[PDB]
Amino acid sequence: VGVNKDSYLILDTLPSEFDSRVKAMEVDEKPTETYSDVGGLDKQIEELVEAIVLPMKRADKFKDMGIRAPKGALMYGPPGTGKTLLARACAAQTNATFLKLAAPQLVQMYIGEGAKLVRDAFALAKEKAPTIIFIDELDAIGTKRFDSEKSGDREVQRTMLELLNQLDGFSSDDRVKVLAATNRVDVLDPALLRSGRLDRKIEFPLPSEDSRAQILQIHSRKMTTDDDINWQELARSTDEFNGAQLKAVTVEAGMIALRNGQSSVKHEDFVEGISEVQARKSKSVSFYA
Amino acid sequence: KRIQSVPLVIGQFLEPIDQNTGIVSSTTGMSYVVRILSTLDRELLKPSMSVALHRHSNALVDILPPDSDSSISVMGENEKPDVTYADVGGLDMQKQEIREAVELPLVQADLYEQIGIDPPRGVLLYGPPGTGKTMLVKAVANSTKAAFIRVNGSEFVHKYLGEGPRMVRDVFRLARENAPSIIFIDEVDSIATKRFDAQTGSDREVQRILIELLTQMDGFDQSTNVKVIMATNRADTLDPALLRPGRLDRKIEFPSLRDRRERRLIFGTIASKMSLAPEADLDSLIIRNDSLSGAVIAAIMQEAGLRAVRKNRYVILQSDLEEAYATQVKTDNTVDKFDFYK
Amino acid sequence: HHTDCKFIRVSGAELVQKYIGEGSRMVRELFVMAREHAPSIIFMDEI
Amino acid sequence: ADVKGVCTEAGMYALRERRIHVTQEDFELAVGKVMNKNQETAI
Amino acid sequence: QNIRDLEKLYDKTENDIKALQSIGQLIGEVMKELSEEKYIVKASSGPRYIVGVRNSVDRSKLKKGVRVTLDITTLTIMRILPRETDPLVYNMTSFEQGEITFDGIGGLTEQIRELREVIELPLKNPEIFQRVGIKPPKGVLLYGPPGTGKTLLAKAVAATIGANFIFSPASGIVDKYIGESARIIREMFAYAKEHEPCIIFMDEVDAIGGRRFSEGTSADREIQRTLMELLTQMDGFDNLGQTKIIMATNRPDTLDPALLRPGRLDRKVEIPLPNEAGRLEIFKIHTAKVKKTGEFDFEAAVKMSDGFNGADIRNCATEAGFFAIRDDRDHINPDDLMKAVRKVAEVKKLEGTIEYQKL
Amino acid sequence: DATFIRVIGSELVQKYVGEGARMVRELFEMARTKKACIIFFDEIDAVGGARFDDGAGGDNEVQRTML
Amino acid sequence: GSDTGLAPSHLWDIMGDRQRLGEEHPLQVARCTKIIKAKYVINLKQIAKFVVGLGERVSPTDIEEGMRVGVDRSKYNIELPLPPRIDPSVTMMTVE
Ligand SMILES: Nc1ncnc2c1ncn2[C@@H]1O[C@H](COP(=O)(O)OP(=O)(O)OP(=O)(O)O)[C@@H](O)[C@H]1O
Ligand SMILES: Nc1ncnc2c1ncn2[C@@H]1O[C@H](COP(=O)(O)OP(=O)(O)OP(=O)(O)O)[C@@H](O)[C@H]1O
Ligand SMILES: Nc1ncnc2c1ncn2[C@@H]1O[C@H](COP(=O)(O)OP(=O)(O)OP(=O)(O)O)[C@@H](O)[C@H]1O
Ligand SMILES: [Mg+2]
Ligand SMILES: [Mg+2]
Ligand SMILES: [Mg+2]
Repeated sequence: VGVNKDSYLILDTLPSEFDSRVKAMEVDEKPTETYSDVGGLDKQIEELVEAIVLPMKRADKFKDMGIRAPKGALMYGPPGTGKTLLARACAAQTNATFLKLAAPQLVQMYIGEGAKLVRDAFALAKEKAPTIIFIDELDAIGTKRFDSEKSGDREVQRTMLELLNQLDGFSSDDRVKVLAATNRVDVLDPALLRSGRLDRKIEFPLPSEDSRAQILQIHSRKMTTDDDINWQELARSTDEFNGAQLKAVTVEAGMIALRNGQSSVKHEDFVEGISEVQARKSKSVSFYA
Repeated sequence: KRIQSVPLVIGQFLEPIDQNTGIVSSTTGMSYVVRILSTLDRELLKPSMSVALHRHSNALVDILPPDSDSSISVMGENEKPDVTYADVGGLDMQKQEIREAVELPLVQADLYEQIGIDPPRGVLLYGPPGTGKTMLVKAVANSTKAAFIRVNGSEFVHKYLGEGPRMVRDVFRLARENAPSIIFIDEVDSIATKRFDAQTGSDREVQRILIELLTQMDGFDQSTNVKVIMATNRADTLDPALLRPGRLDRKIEFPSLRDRRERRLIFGTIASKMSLAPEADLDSLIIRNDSLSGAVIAAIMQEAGLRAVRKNRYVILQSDLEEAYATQVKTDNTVDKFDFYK
Repeated sequence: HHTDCKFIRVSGAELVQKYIGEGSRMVRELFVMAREHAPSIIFMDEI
Repeated sequence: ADVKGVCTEAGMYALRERRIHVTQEDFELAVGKVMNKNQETAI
Repeated sequence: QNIRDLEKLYDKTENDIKALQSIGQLIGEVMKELSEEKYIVKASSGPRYIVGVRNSVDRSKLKKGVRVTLDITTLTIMRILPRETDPLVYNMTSFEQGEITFDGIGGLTEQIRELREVIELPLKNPEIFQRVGIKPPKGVLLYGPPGTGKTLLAKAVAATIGANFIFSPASGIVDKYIGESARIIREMFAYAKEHEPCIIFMDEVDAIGGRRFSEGTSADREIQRTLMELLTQMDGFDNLGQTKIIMATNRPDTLDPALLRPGRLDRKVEIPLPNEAGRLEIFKIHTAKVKKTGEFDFEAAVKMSDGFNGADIRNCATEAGFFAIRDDRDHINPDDLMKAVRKVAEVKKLEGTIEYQKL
Repeated sequence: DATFIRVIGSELVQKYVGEGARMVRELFEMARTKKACIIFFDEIDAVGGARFDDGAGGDNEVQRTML
Repeated sequence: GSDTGLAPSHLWDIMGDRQRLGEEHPLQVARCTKIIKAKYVINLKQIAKFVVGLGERVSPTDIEEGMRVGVDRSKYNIELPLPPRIDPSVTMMTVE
């Protein structure tokens, strides 16, 4: 409540004030990605949209079913398979506040500042309900608790337990879905992996064979491609190429085409880019095959 | 005598520099050099006093009864703890040591001076948690005829910088006024930790608190007959500056009891107050020699009583004492879970 | 004492900084402070 | 240091009987107690 | 009602004017009675003062501790304001309510008895505790694998039984400023003494419960002061009058042994993983609101849900509801629970193999 | 012709927990303030440790800075 | 006729009284916060948490949450927005 400087009379009330970092992390401009820019993810997209988006637009079906909508969905996977891009597309398609949050941003300076910040995040999410929090790189604070007498990281564990208590416990509010995209699911604390907390654990696999062709097609729109590029051949050429390893292929092919002076890329430039990006990053020396 | 209006700021006299000037430390936080009023009884300006200061000038204008500024109060009768020396079973050597280092020096200092020994001015009751460190002092306060100012360690530290050393000096002044007196700074391992961070405000204030405590304890002359007692669960996490002659020298060593006689004595002491059935043998309970503490061997009897209450029996039997041993003391794990090691 | 030299008894850098109540990165801070008060003896204990 | 402990314990023992002087047999009591404590704490 | 409502608006504006004439007063704590007209009052700012009292304040009710109001200019005692409740304590006791009752908890019936023998029995039958001679227990450290009911039990205790509940988060006590991580605990324990009986309930205490370091950093040293403050106000130089403390965690191993001593934390009720017949109760409870459309014999699910922990069964119910939606059916089918149970059981391998030692 | 903010790997290892994260965040904000900037993260071997678990939570602050 | 500029270089003219009488030079720095639709909430580091209006020297759209405001000393006002606070230790790591 605002109050006069000298008479101390209550001049006027004020809205609740959160930490200034919490105001900034709210997304303002919607990132333009759409589900048409993500390829090779059909099971994962359907699982996520039917667990974080569906119980936010047609929750009446769930209420009729008399069932508790899931709290949040974990998004574990190998690095560079779309664990973050899918969140961008979800924020594009959704119609609710989409507070982003990097897990290292939670870890802070003084005792309890991180807990206060992560409590104010959920308070703000409850204020502008419904919401989708996107705690990202969860392994930054989600490391396993451990006993130690020498020394420890007892500060980060404060934020971890505060996040656990905000996800489940006395406070739920049941209207704040929480997404999380870790990379090493083998490190997360067992409590954070429990139900009630993040329920859906969508696995992001390396792209299938047709998935690679779809990825190459999507990421070769802006560039001046040719009309003879065989996407099937390129997709087969890449084997266990994970997501961004295909965008790198497109970028390298364009760079090679520009370097050689061609005004538009060809299949040969794409193959050269394939060789450039791949574990042939050394290349050269054709000795003894 | 007009400056003695009744807005006033309590200060703490530190050093008499001249006949009409002094160095006071106002409660606002910062020290001053002020002119002393020429009417005060200048014989009362003892160091770490509780003088009053004028509002905007800070000129010393009034000395207060030195038992007034104290935020900590002498334990009276409403807070008189209700345990007895008889209730504290066992710890016979510990009881004798604390009696001869706390009570007897308070009563008869002339014997100490005549014999030639140095009277102790500090005890450091320490041991594993759950051994009676707090209870023995609690029983002492139920029988002592001296003031028993009881401070509680972490209570010293506050946000307000300067609310530390100030209140330490105030507590010691209160102890010195009501002599004989016993200070019982408890859980001192939260104030006197070894490792130190000379960059954060947290440690640089606990440092001042410890320095003030150490200086005040060193200021103890042969007289003033005030003894200091502190207890801790971890003796290693303690500043070695607190273990020197003139400071804490006597060290009581509350052990996790393993002697059969001690466990028998304390079990009988606890059983006497309770409602053990005539056909119930504690000797059958104490057949095996464990590392049983002085506290667990009372919570076990509480558990046995609760078990008897559950079965609607209003007097505990042997069958419940036997079951109590199996639920309150199972293992310490360690390596006994693996028999092949021995 | 009889030679009339100040007897310093440092027993650890953390304890030295804690007792003098000032920051220091390495232990030679005692050396400059001891050079002013000479003659002096530095006594380091063990366990 | 045990010698100083022996002397201090003898002084305490003289007090325990509310006496005025330290005797040889109180010295024996003190040295016995000091030896017992020293050989026990070595465990 | 023109004229009358206009007069009411006039009364509102006049009240605003009267408030405009008023002034504020500082708040302090009386700590001494130097004379009949000289008092030593603290101030919330921090400085002490020598303050003269008014003529109408009853001087009898002025001892160490009573809150008083101080005029800002002349610093004169005005009122005899009663005891204070810290806002970070009302914000704790003013939790919503909780709609789950002891019926909602399934499988847990023996541990419910063990907890109720300490929470309800001393507060409603302090006579058997007298002739038998048992010292009434204080602490109940609920502990077990993550997700068995260690928090839901506390919610039931809040809804059922009664007494002024104080839900306490672990990190909801720790503040940046020095000492405030302990003043909050001190006010928490002081509020209980004025609201007997009190059922103060911490939670996830392994945040401020860690085995105190010997060479920890500055952050881990200020927390240890809080652990001391909490530790003393259970067995220190004072008796907890009628306060019961419930204490929940997932890793009891990383708890300070001084806090774990029998005498501070009494009977250590352990909440284990549901076992067979217990799991059937969980399935019946969590699949009763759902639109069942068959002879829901959960025996197959009971067999397959091996090592499942509470909320996981609710997750099988949720996933079965999802699977029913996938075919647009409006009610779950007995063969859709099976798919959800299998799906949850596959994910259960992702979790670490939950290990814990009976304390 | 662009700003060439240089970063030695060891400089991103402060004492207090979480200070490396603030270090990197403020550095990237300063870099984004300018129209065109080149950053020369060097000796990233210092803050480059692969994520790993050992029970004792070894050098987890450097890992936090890296993430 | 240790702490000055250079008398031989002069450049320390005594016209500084003109840029000195303008007591607006002391400006409290403070990071702005939630923009109450106009009233501004200011978070002076540790003196207060005032709620303050503008100072007529800055456009109403020039202040946004997170910006640092040169708050006026007396009868506080939002006078001059300032560049965002950067840690000094991140400054010398810029090759000039
Ligand atoms: N299925 C996909 N369709 C299109 N682009 C994809 C796909 N998968 C990955 N990408 C590409 O991956 C890049 C982003 O990778 P992303 O951030 O999702 O990886 P990550 O491993 O989850 O990252 P981090 O763990 O650092 O959060 C983008 O350039 C995007 O084009
Ligand atoms: N000699 C004894 N006889 C009977 N009960 C005892 C004895 N010693 C301890 N207890 C038990 O100890 C409990 C009180 O705790 P106690 O005073 O022993 O703690 P402590 O060892 O001082 O702990 P801390 O180091 O944590 O302060 C009571 O329940 C009491 O029954
Ligand atoms: N016996 C039970 N019967 C029904 N539901 C239960 C039971 N035990 C737990 N639950 C479920 O557990 C959820 C509440 O959280 P839960 O009790 O699992 O947390 P917790 O184990 O106390 O957590 P933490 O690991 O944070 O200490 C609810 O969804 C509730 O349905
Ligand atoms: Mg990503
Ligand atoms: Mg104790
Ligand atoms: Mg819980």
